[PDB]
Amino acid sequence: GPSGIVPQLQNIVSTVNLGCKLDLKTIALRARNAEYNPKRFAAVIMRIREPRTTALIFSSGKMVCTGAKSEEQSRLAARKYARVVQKLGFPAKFLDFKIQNMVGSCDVKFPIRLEGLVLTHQQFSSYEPELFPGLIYRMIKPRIVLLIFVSGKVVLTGAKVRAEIYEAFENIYPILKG
Amino acid sequence: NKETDMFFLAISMVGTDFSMIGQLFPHRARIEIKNKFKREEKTNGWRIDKAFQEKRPFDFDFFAHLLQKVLAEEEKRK
Repeated sequence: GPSGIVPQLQNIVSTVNLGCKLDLKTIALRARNAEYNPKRFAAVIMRIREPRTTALIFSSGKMVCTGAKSEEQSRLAARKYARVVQKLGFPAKFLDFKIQNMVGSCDVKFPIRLEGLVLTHQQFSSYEPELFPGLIYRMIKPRIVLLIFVSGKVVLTGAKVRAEIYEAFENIYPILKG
Repeated sequence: NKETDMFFLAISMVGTDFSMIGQLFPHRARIEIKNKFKREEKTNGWRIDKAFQEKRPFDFDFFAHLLQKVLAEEEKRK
């Protein structure tokens, strides 16, 4: 059963099709929180303190949002950005909302002897200590990528829903214990 | 402290456009502005909100001049 510790989501990624043409320079000019820098990259970035997130707007009618803790919060942040864009004078719409990625982390509160794990799971558990302290493990059900550390913490990424993170954690836990 | 007041007055003047921020200061990169925001928000979210509300007239020469003067003053007095 669980050790009483539930994985905690740390970032959520979502995007929408705005459905209208936009001008990067106009948005940069008319918005307080907009940042624009075509000499480096041709896109406008966006920031709001609630939900705490960073987003980008593109002239093609696209938006990406990240930094939220939950998928509903990322959708709220994205809709706030769409509201700002609409009130800036652009006929934007909230079309084709999708969640791309979300990151979670957890802990087991015991030391991890990584050498045994790499010696029993080398096929998928990529361990290399030199360049990077943490172990890297990719597993299939679902298609998640994991990072593992000696202190007992774990980082999980590549999921779309929190159920995937929970399932992956529950599957790995017996392997972590032994 | 005075440099903190400068980020606050800048972002009041122009908003949270870290690229233009880092350009106007002489040796502060955008990453430094981001790190400073990430440090200060917890205690100065109120000041960030006030600055967002404080849409101060952003003049090029006025701000460049007051910058140069107060940097010189701080360097001399520090």
